[PDB]
Amino acid sequence: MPLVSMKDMLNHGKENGYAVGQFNINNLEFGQAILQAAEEEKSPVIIGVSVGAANYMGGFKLIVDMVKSSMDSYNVTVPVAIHLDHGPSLEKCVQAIHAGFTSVMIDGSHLPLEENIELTKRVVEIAHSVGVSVEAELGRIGGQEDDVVAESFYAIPSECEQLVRETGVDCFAPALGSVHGPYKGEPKLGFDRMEEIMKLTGVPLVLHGGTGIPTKDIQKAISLGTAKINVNTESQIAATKAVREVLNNDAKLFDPRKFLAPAREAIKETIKGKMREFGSSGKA
Amino acid sequence: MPLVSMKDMLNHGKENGYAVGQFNINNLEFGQAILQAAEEEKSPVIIGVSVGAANYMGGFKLIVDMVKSSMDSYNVTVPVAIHLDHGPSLEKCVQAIHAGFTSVMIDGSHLPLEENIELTKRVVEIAHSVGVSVEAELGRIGGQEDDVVAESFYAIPSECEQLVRETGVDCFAPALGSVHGPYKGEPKLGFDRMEEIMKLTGVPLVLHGGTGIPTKDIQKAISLGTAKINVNTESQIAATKAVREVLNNDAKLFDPRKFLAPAREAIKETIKGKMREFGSSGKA
Repeated sequence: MPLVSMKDMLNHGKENGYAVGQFNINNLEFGQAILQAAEEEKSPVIIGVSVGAANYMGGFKLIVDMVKSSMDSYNVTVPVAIHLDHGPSLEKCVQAIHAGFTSVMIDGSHLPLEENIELTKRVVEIAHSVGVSVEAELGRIGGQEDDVVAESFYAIPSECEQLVRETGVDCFAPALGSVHGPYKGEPKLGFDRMEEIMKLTGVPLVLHGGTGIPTKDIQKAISLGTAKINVNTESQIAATKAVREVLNNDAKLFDPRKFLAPAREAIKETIKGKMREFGSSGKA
Repeated sequence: MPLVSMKDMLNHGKENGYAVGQFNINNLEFGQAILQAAEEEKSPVIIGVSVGAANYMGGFKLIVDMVKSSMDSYNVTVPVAIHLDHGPSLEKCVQAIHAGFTSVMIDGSHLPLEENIELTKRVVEIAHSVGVSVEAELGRIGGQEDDVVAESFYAIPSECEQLVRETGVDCFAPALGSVHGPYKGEPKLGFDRMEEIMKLTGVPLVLHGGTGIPTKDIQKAISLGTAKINVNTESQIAATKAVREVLNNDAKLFDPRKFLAPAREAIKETIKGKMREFGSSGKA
């Protein structure tokens, strides 16, 4: 019943026209919500961890132990991967792998293409010694404060062809108009480039900034080889709304469990919704 | 640093005129705050766990795993016990011990003396097979519901003498006016009876209902052999006020960690104050 890499689940997704969601563990409470969503939807799932979330929770190894303890406690039978989101360095990837992560994203996208390929290739060499999956990136994900995405931040498909051939990465994140947080207007996704990058790379693609992409775009991204979609802030927002609401309705409430339990129910419903939109439901 | 039973820490307390606090882990990140409070105060500490809290967090084994993982990642050097609070049955004591609990309270105080004695003796037999410490009770702790504490609820000292002698428990909780949650007014602790119970039993005594027990009352309980004092609702009340405040002062906050972080800080400061008040600061 144990943890798995993203390799088999993203290939099964690419083969059958669906996407696995990655949902980031914000804090320890979230972890349980993500697993019971996946268990209830008979969905594979990817638990994303940021370096910042890891610092908040007490490290990579505590998060692995707690996901493994939770899978045991809730009888989780669906495929679960633990993935380092936007890993900044070889050192952090090694540390995440040593802690028991099953997957890493080495984000070399801020580097020159050759430096990115070198760094990525070194992480792959490590990861593939021990059954770990690797994600890499080209181009740049919109920041919340950036307004519309500069055309210069879009991945160039011929660079994507080279990076994936030269590194051996299992899956690839081309930045094609994605943003972190609320889309300012319509999402401007480069579907023609996505199709090219799909065709040139032959690996499962990854869509960052899945919060606010409508079923039309999601369904289009999946048709063009997207097998992994990252949804983070939608869950954070559903959690905090649920807390604000129970505090505002009941001034006497003093047991944190009475505001954490509604938070958990909201996170779980958000995630089940996405597992249903992505077509991961019933695939486990 | 391994977990330890309550045996040595409560003896050191009794012998030097201080008490060890029990702080109940309400949810997974209360645990962090309790261990950080202990480490910073160089204090022993007891992490209390209810059956209700274990049900919320995913069971006894997951809680023990998480406490050990946290101890490991925050380099905890102080003595830490994990104690089953008001254990309702031999079955729950066994399930807690099997999961790695170092201490149980078997609460037979609603049964006839002779049944409480027999139940307690059976749990001691099990617990003392594997270096687990045991707490028992006579008389009954009130609730904010019934206000004034009936005299029929106070432990009878000759019954305390018989139960402790017949069972071999390590420590003992006499209900002597304690209440869970807030006091109607001033607490009516039976200190003459407490002193008698200390002399006739010769084991460290436990004070339940420590939330909102004035300082003089606490200091007097320690002087008459209370070496363990349970504080729960104070910490719940401090976490929830920090959460209300931060959400009230920022309408656009959406990242749960931004409300969790000051909750953790309010808990830790609450628990540090208790550790100075009981005198366990500096004792580790």
